[PDB]
Amino acid sequence: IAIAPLTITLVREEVIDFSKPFMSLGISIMIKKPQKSKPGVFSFLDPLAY
Amino acid sequence: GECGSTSALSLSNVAGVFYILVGGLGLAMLVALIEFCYKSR
Repeated sequence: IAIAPLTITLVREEVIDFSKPFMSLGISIMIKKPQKSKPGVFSFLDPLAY
Repeated sequence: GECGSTSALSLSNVAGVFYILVGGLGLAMLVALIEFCYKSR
């Protein structure tokens, strides 16, 4: 028996049996986390230039 | 396509007022002082 995070596909069904899905998933999109922390001091004089 | 298809921050785009009006400062200052030294003269 094989128990693993295995995707169920037709070609995989066509050769062996899969149980009912215990976990439903979809395609995901992974990007970075761009973090721009709000300045405390310089954010005051921020807009034009010092 | 290779040529594709915000928070602007002004630095000196507005500085043009300076070398003209700021110049007018010493302008009217000098001209005035000339009028004064002429009057007292």
